[PDB]
Amino acid sequence: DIVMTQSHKFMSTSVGDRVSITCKASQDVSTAVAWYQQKPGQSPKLLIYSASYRYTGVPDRFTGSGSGTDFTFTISSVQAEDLAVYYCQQHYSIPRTFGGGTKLEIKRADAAPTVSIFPPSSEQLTSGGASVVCFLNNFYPKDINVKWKIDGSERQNGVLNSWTDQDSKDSTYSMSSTLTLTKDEYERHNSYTCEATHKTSTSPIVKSFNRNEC
Amino acid sequence: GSQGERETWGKKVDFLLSVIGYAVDLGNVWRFPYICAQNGGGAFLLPYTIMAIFGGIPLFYMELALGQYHRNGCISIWRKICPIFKGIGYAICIIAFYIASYYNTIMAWALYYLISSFTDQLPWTSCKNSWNTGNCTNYFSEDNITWTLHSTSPAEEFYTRHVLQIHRSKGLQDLGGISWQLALCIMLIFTVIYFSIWKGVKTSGKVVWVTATFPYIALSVLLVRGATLPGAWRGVLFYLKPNWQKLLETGVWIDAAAQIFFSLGPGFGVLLAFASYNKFNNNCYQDALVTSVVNCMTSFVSGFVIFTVLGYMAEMRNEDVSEVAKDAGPSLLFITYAEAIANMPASTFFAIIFFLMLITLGLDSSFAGLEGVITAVLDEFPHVWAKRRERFVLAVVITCFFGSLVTLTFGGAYVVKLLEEYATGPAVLTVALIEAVAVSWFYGITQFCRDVKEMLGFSPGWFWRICWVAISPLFLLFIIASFLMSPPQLRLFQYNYPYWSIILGYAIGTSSFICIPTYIAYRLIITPGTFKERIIKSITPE
Amino acid sequence: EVQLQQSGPELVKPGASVKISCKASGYTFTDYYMNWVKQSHGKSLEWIGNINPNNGGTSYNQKFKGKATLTVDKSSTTAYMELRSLTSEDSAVYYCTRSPVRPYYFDYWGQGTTLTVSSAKTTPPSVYPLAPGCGDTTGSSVTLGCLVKGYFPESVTVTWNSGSLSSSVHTFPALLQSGLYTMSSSVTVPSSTWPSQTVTCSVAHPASSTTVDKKLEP
Ligand SMILES: CC(C)CCC[C@@H](C)[C@H]1CC[C@H]2[C@@H]3CC=C4C[C@@H](O)CC[C@]4(C)[C@H]3CC[C@]12C
Ligand SMILES: CN(C)CCC[C@@]1(c2ccc(Br)cc2)OCc2cc(C#N)ccc21
Ligand SMILES: *[C@@H]1O[C@H](CO)[C@@H](O)[C@H](O)[C@H]1NC(C)=O
Ligand SMILES: *[C@@H]1O[C@H](CO)[C@@H](O)[C@H](O)[C@H]1NC(C)=O
Ligand SMILES: CCCCCCCCCCCC
Ligand SMILES: CCCCCC
Repeated sequence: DIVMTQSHKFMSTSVGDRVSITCKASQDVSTAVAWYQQKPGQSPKLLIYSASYRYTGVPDRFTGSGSGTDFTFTISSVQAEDLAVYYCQQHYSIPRTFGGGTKLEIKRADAAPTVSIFPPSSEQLTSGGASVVCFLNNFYPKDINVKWKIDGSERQNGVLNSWTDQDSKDSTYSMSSTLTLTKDEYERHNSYTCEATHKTSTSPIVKSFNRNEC
Repeated sequence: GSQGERETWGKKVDFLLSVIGYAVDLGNVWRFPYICAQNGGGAFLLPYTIMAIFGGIPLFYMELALGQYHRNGCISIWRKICPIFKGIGYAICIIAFYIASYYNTIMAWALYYLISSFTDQLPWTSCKNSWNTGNCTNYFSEDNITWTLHSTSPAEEFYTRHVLQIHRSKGLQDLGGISWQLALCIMLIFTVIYFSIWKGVKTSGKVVWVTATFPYIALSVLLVRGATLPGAWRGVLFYLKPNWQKLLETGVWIDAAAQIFFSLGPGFGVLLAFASYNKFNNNCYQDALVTSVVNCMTSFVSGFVIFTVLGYMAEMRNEDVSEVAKDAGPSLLFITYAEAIANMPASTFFAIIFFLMLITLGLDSSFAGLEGVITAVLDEFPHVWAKRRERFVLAVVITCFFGSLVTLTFGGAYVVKLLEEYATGPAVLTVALIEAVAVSWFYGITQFCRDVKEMLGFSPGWFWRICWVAISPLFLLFIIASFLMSPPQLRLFQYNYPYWSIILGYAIGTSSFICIPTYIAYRLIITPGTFKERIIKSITPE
Repeated sequence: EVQLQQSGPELVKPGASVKISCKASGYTFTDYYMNWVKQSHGKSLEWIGNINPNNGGTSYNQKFKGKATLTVDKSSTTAYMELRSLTSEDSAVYYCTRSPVRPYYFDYWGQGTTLTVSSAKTTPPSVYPLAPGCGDTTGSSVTLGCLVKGYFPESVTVTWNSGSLSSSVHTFPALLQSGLYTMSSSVTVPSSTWPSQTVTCSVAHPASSTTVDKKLEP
């Protein structure tokens, strides 16, 4: 069989920068290679076929080149909707195989995360549980610290951090920190606080609320 | 007496090249490269020789020695060994009548291609023709083209819908009617084989000079041409790429055994007839050796001749040489290779020499194939025949022509596959098994080694004796048992054969050798006395 | 207008079998090979095999030999793939894609089929709305959201006001714990549209086929 080896599993680029992805095959492929674009949550879309040639419906900014084992997929002007996972595939020999894939992450300026804390709803209180939520929206890069405080004290238990995929519009990550607790423990405390430490500012953003009728 | 003695060879090189021209045919050019590539790659060379040295060479030399010793045809030689097996000499005859029904029509296709190659623009290049469909898509056309399930190439259209005209038949059920063009071509071929035979072994050794030597020159020209083509290393890589996991499969050894057996073609009495005319003190060993080696190496260089051009074709298309080589058969030469010729400079030249090479490849093998049967019947019915040799030769040629009319229909190719795989092959292997068993276990191997000790002056070595006693009969038995246990599923041109095809081929296969058992019953019922005395006169020579 | 419409998600116990369809339109169905590509979670694409719709001629992969079975129907122009002996590795997103004979490429893909092989009981999701407090400072924009807890397998669709309007919506990936998934969603809307109009989040669970809708009350 044929092994399509993509050495770089992740590549960083900025909007407008010239980016290129390399595809290393097993044996000599001649001109037969296909480049596919799969956006998150979508089916793969064919972009490039047979080395330099472009499929119908593909914008001019996407190019490809190389003849050999190694191939190159080139994007001149990177847009915000160009964020996706790219694959390379050999169509000559049976079976057809794919590369490991290269996830292209977009680099931009830092953004201040908007943090919003939310109290548990009464519908959840009817079922006997309560969860305090902490939302972090529109920041960059993905690396950020999240610290929880029930009352004055760091709460590391019952905290779940969920990072989303990069945004296709302004290219800003978003994450959610969830604190799940019992109703009996929720009615024994009042003001909840959640803070986030990022690289945009040294002071962690602090949000708090009171349990008694907001 | 009325007639004292028979004829002999005009020169050593004449029959030395005549047996080679017999052994060299299309299968050496195409069949061997394909089966070599798909099984083990270059590693296929190891079992191919083992089945030759052990299986093939002792049958070729054992078959070649009896002819130069007894100097009798395929029939009359059994009267002098085991008369009950005389029907073998008849079975081969019937077998020959089946083989001549197709094998000549292939050369008829190559001839219709040759006479169509005299145009400045070759017919299978362009897609504008009376026989082409809307699916026809050629090159020197718009770029970006993508192939479709229903699309066909102009060479595929030319072979399919024009010369073969196979689109006019629905299968074995309705193959009618007959195409007159290929009837004229096969008439010209039956004419060119007539004048190379009718005068006897005198012309069959002279005409062999041209028919044997030309394919090597053409293979040299096509080799230098294919080596200069870009990307030709892909077909050579796919050709020689060793796969050692294939030798573990019990099938590839059987494939090599059948391939070398049919490639050498012993047990048919042709080598018997060619050896029948020769010097008595002449050396059989060096002859059989040199001829067999020349045949095998001829196949070996034919592999390069094919796979350089198929590698260039896989370079013009995208790689995967197995994809362009998917079809195994005449379509590799008539479509793939031809379409690869139409895209090269001086395409008329390389096409003419190619099809002419094919015709010369089949013609000599046909000369000998008829020569063994004609010698067999002339020696079996002497002085009742030989009144004129041209009379009997013509009587055989015309009968072969009327027997080939079934193959000249629109669906003739299906009958070619059916007769070759399901009928002629297993019966030739069968009669060769009967001969290998009869010479070794009835006439005896010791007396055979004594006869070789008389002709050559020394007894054959233990290596050959142990091959004739054991290795060779089991070598044919393995192939026959392998075929009968699992007959292969036949497919041609996007068409699967019906389930009853094996019934038909067998029915044609069994009907060929019906003569030997009924002849054993004939001599068994004819000879008086006890059955042990009848089988004693049948075992003892006459 | 070439469209390949696959079937919906499937949850099946290990050891059972499953069949996925493909509905082709916008092109001549007999002209092209139909293919199936398995994509594991976080992994790359894997070619299963193709089929010729005219005769249904099947070409599989040595890795998938004896695993997947491809069939085709020319009457409805619909291709099928069946899987037997299902394990945890078989949980992945499967696609059916059109391809020509040469050059061989996948021009059009189906929307995908999410397969989950497990013995866990199908659990209806719990939909709890997340309403901003009455003590918060209302600025140029307010952020709402809804919460989903305790559902299996992973198939869920949370929409907002029948799709109008989400330009700000952030959706947080699901997290699996104790055999049950949990996820959440949020939206940023200006202070002029809230709480004046009707903003309602919809939570659909096609595995359990349960659609629960909740409206945000401050
Ligand atoms: C040469 C002679 C002795 C061979 C005859 C053997 C007979 C029994 C074989 C040979 C050809 C065979 C036939 C080939 C064609 C057909 C047409 C098909 O629609 C039904 C099967 C049928 C009818 C086969 C029946 C069996 C068959 C008739
Ligand atoms: C390389 N060798 C096989 C060439 C011999 C061809 C062949 C032949 C016979 C008659 C006529 Br007319 C022309 C050629 O001699 C013996 C034999 C067996 C088969 C089978 N099955 C096929 C062909 C022949
Ligand atoms: C092309 O081939 C298909 C089937 O292979 C056939 O249905 C069609 O009629 C052909 N085209 C023309 C113009 O005949
Ligand atoms: C490329 O080939 C396809 C084959 O189906 C064809 O439909 C398409 O029009 C071609 N591209 C251009 C630009 O003509
Ligand atoms: C590869 C075999 C070449 C000759 C074909 C003859 C048909 C009978 C073959 C029986 C053994 C496979
Ligand atoms: C054993 C072969 C049977 C053939 C019947 C026609």
